[PDB]
Amino acid sequence: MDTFITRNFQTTIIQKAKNTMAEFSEDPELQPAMLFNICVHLEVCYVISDMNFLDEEGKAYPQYEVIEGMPRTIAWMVQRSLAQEHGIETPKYLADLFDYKTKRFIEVGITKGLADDYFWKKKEKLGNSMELMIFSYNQDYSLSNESSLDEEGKGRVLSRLTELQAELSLKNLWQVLIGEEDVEKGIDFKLGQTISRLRDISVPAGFSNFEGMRSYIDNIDPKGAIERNLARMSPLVSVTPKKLTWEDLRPIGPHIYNHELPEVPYNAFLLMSDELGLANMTEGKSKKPKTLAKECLEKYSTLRDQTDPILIMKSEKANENFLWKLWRDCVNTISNEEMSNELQKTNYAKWATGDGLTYQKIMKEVAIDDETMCQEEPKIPNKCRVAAWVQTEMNLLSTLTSKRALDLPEIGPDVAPVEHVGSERRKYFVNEINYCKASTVMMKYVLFHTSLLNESNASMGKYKVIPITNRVVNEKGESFDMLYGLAVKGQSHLRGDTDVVTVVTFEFSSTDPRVDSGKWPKYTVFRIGSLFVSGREKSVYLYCRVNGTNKIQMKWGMEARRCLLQSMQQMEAIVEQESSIQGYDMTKACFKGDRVNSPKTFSIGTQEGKLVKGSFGKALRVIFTKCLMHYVFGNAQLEGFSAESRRLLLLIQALKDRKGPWVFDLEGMYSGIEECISNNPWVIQSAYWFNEWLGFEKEGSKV
Amino acid sequence: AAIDGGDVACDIIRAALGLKIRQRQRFGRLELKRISGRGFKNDEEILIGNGTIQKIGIWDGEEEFHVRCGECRGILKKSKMKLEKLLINSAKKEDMRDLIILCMVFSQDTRMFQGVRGEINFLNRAGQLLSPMYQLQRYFLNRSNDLFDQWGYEESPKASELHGINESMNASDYTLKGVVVTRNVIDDETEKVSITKNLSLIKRTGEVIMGANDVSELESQAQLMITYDTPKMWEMGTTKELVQNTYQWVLKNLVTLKAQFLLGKEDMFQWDAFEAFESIIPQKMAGQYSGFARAV
Amino acid sequence: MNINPYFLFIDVPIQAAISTTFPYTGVPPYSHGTGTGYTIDTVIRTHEYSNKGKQYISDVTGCTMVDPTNGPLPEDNEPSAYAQLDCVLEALDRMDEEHPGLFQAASQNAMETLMVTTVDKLTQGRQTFDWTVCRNQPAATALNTTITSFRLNDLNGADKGGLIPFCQDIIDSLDRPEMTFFSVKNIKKKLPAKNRKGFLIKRIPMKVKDKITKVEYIKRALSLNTMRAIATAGIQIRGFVLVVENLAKNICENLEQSGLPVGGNEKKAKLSNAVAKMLSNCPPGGISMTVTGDNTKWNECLNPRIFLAMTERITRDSPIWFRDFCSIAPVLFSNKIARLGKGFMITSKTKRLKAQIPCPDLFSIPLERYNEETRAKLKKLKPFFNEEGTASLSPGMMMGMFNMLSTVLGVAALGIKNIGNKEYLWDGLQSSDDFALFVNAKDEETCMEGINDFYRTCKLLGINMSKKKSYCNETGMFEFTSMFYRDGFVSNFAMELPSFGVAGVNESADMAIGMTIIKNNMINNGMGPATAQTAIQLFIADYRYTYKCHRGDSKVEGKRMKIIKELWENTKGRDGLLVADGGPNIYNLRNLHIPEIVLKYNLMDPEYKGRLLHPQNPFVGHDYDAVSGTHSWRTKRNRSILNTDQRNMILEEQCYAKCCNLFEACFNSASYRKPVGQHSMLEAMAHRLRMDARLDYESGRMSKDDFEKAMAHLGEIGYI
Repeated sequence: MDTFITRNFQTTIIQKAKNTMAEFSEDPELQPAMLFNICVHLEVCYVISDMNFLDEEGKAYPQYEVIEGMPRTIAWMVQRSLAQEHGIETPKYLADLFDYKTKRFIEVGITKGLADDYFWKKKEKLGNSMELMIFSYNQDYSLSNESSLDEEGKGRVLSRLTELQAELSLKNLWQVLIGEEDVEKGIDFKLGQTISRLRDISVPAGFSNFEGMRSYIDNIDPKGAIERNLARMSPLVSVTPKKLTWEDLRPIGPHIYNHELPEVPYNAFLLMSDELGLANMTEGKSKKPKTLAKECLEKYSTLRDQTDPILIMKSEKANENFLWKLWRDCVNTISNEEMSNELQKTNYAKWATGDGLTYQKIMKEVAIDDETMCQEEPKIPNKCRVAAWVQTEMNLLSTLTSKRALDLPEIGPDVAPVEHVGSERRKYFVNEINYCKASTVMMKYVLFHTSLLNESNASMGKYKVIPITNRVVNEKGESFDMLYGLAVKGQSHLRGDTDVVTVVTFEFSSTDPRVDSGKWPKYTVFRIGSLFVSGREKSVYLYCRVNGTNKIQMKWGMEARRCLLQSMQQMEAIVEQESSIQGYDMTKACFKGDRVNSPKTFSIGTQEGKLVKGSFGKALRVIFTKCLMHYVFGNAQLEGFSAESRRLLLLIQALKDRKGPWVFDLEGMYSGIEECISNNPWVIQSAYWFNEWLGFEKEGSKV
Repeated sequence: AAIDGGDVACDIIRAALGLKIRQRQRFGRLELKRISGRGFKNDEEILIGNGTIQKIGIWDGEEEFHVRCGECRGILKKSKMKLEKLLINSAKKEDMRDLIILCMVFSQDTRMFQGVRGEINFLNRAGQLLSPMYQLQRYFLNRSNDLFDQWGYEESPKASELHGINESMNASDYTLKGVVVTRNVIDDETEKVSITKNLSLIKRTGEVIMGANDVSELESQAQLMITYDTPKMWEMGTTKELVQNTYQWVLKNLVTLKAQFLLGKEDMFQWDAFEAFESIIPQKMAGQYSGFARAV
Repeated sequence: MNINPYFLFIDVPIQAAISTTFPYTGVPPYSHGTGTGYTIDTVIRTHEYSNKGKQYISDVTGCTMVDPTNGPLPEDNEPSAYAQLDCVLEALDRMDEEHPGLFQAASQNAMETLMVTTVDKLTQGRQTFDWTVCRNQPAATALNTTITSFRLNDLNGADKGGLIPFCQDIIDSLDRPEMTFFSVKNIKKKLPAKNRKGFLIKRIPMKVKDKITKVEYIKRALSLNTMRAIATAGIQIRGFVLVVENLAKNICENLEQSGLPVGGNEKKAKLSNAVAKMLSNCPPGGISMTVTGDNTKWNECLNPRIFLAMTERITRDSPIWFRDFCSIAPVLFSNKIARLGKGFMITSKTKRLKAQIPCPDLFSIPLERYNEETRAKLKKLKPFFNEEGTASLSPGMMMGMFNMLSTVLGVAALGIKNIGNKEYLWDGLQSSDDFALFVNAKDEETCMEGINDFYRTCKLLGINMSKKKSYCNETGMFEFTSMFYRDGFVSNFAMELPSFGVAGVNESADMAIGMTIIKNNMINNGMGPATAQTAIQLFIADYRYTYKCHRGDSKVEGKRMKIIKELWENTKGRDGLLVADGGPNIYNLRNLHIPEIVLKYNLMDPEYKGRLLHPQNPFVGHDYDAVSGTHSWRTKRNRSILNTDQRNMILEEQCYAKCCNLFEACFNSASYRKPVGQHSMLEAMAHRLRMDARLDYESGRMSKDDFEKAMAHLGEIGYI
């Protein structure tokens, strides 16, 4: 088909048809029949307007103005100008040709059958406001006015179309030739009574029927209406511009400094800085989690065989006995021989997670009749002050440990300079954050959530024991299989994915909770035994906690591995900005330093109230830890606070660059930000750090 | 030797090996052939638009050059801070784009100096600061609109074959001052040149004809499977290829390695192959790796 | 050393520092619950900002209607939905004059596209509210159900194929006195199931016919159901909104101010070009200011009547039928009825009980039994509530349904460029929710006077600028749709990142889809080389985990890994093996658009090439780019219930349970001894009993008498 199009027509005609039809906002390839029709129509109208010419008085020796082919905007404005200059009605459809003699717009068309019916239906479509000439492949012609075209033009057009018709059937193209009326089948659209009434009752105040609105829109000249409306508008409608200044900015959410409010609890799913993995060196083979947990407990047999618990702390509502018996059942199941990791002593599991205390649903009619059934008030989040453990979390998760848990596959050889730059950036990033404790915590988190999601494949009405395991590698190359504790997941009879399935997790730790009583108001902790590392006894506690999460939360935890890409993108944006200051890449220079440049240093934190600098590696580690904490501590409060602190930070930046920022309703922004600082540890610590950094910027801007 | 090919790197290698090369000055992609006039070199400080001062050896005196770059030809007139007149022929747009931009940079026109906005601290592959002229060359090659706007335009000559050109090499009455097109194409034999430590070609009288910074950075893959023997350059290949090559070298001469090892000296851990192999070893653990290997 | 991450901002510009703060461009799982309470609050707020308008009673749907257009102008900075028609018409006139021949061309193109389009286009969409069952269903299923109901009601628009006949039949169906349709009804179960009693209860659906009066169907069609979109619209509205949005997109494409449908680095080019253009024509010695404005309650203030006025003004010179077709959508929206969702939940702690109150019975209980906020919300919503658990909602836009028209209105607001012929000129960009405004004047005082005039003007058009989320600064640094621009540098706030796991089609298809997703992320969202390479690494890891196709030279063990290791041992061209076969990955930035088969063809083993690309292999049998080989297999996709009538009538007879019980013993005594493959279960039983009798006699469990007795009975069966 397309070959016929490019062979039977000149390149200019094909290009004009293609660019005029591509404005339909659709694929021009899969439907080329209309392309052929439009090309033939363009050729016909071009031929029609190449033989007859006019003069100062109208000597026949141009007379035809071509509107099709040109851009629709230019064509429409030209048609409107012609109609205005000639004092004639403008056709509602874009006429394909205009005549200077008759002072009327005209249309052309191509068909396959008799042209009389086509002409009559086109007349019905356009009424009598436009003239037409029509030709058909089967030697038929129709003209509204016999004084429109001469014999030469009609004969040439007829010969061309007859030749095209004859040639089409030679390559089996006439069979697939679509007609012309199909593209304009729908021209009748009559509204029913109901829809007409709905339209009539949907007009702005001041009109009775939609006819009045239509006439008002099509007739009235509203020039100058905006000024008239604005003149009488009250002066009270003002943005109230206010130039911003350094002193205008104030600390956000000072209540967090109120010592009366309680400390923020530790609501993260898994222990991050207090983890304790029972290392068990392995060759490197992959084994089922149950076998790994069994071997790890066998190595530390003393902890496994602990039956008398030395309770150290208790939650407000949880029962220590039930949790301990559930943990004993979990370890018994882990240490058995059956392949399945399914609990068989469902008693304590059922009675420990409060799975039997759920209310029973009754028919709505009884509730309506009943008077004691009333909606319960929403438990709005409490308000808490600064929690000192978030600072320790951030400090420790950014340190370099002796083990790494990242092993990514390989990539093809790098050739292009951009590939070399990307590979260098990746090398520096991984080298910097390979052993960072945040990476290991992130891997544990994602692996545990993946296992939780997998266990929900077919087991939904049964309790499943899942060990919190991890695969780690050290500098020497020997790889270990760490076990961080266990967790039993309950049943979710409902098939919904956003339905909480209660899971209770027992994680080992080496930190005595009594040191920070406010850090664990939600944990039940025992003391199982004592490990020896360098001949010295260090205690081991078992933090037992009930929790509730849904399948979508499992998916979120699984995707929590995106913190790596997030941190890499942030570092790459920093490097791209540094390189954009210059004209060349700044990766090695800002990491290691070249002859011209020096190793870039970033302000990391505070030491005894004084600023401290550090290498770009420390900044990368802090960025990764911040991203991981943001993902782990994520709730609606955190995202809202970040979204509003965006605006506050942008205003501060504008202030720094001496751009003279102006604020309209500053207190509105401050209220929007403070609306989200209620109980999230990450949000509260972010507010504290923002206040500290704002103070530092204020005190440093006076120099 | 057989092929009279290459642009710059081939000439440098030929001179290093002591072969016959063509005689023509180069300023990167732009090769020059002085036809008339002479000038002297004087070192002094100049002010750039961005507002920094750096010493430069400028050439003062009337000079006429047979400027060429790629396929397009032309002639250049150069004096102190002024681009008197420049004539070019018809070719691919980017060809004369590079030719004319390099002509601006080489003419040392004060307008070109004032046409710098950003920092020009560009580094080379070796990590050494580029010469100021090459720094401006690279900056303007990456930044062409700024210089073209800063230069200023004028009316084109009324000659039939002479017409102007815009920033995008579009013929127009407004043409870059001293720049014109011409349909009268100008027509486009070997000597020996000495070389120095820094891979810079210096003629018999001592003028520099081709530096080490004129090598085009256009990386590409050879159409033929070239082979090399020296291990000093194995680092260019991927890590697996480097390991394969070094282990092949170790294995093939294994008898000599064993014989020297049995002697117990330390000269057998410093072979060129081992120096090439060391590159792929991480710096932090390299010392421990070597210590453990020596101990075992 | 207490870390302080914010200190990074000291050494880095904040625009770069906060780059990619949110890894997710979609929706989190912990967002405030969007249930009945949220939709009630939304309708309350929509009616609150327009309560000074004209309140009346619809004579068609019999619901309360509020019309704020041409209402009193605001006397306070609070959000207002009172948009004067004259100001909107004048703004459209100014836009048309500035861009001559734009409205006519856009309307012509939209009408031509509508003429050439087909009903199937409606199937490309998110969840759609099906009215026959009154739920949320896929677009294809909703369209099919609507077509079937129309056919039952003597409406055959889909038969003609065109979209115009379909919409004509929709508006005609809006006129039938009684509408009959199909619906799905669930009935409990009594069929056996082995848990501990061979008996289980479940729900089985059946198709039934239901009729609804005219008013009921009218209300149902206008209903907006709720599942950051807040609600979805049925099929009766989809075609008209599609046409109107196509028109608005045609207009916007040629509007330099419009920020849509730009995508990719073109967005950065538009941003930088706008900044440069505004700075270039700044008055000599004047000041240029930039506002990163935001709009509060954007869709809770725009009125469908104003959109109707805009559509009428745009299509002022167009065929009357097309004008009506364009107008059918705004009028449908002006009568939209919201559905409040599931309902509330009330509990009694003393008796440990809870119950769910559905929307129709929202007011069936005293308001004192609801908490304070719900009590107040119901008290305020009482006037705009219907007895059928739906709320009348004339104003508002319930998030994005006329985003293109919203952008057109914003561009119209930005096109005035002056009020009172003062010494300020404004312009900027806007994409359907957010606008960046650049104003050039002499001094900052005049710039702020111009900003105030623009604020008042947009108030007159119903657009409410956010004073609590907007700021102004010297031009050169600003934000536009989560894209920070700063003196040439450009950064992103939230970037979508590849999700864990493979696409979910097959080995080669999954690899191709992953690579093309990475390429598209690089092209559009601006992912750096290092980030893209790390994404490639992560995708390869996930792919290998999912398909158990680790490297052939690895030391992992698996059912497929033994054959992979053998192939790796037997193969010479180990660089040519595909990743799915444990080969080495070679993908990188330069070759992210080349299928791996094409990449590795030159290195593949010719025998391996023949085996992999065998023209007739049993796996392949009968967007993205890949190669059709033995790795393009298809997974079994056959589930659910077919032969519904026969199975239902069999299960409803009686004796099915006895047949199952007899089947269970014999065919579960062994794990698998079933001559499956369409064998009649009676035939399989006959064969099984014959073999059991043979084995019993051979081992001596039965005497010859029992043997012969069994063979006679089996002789009567017919398979012996």
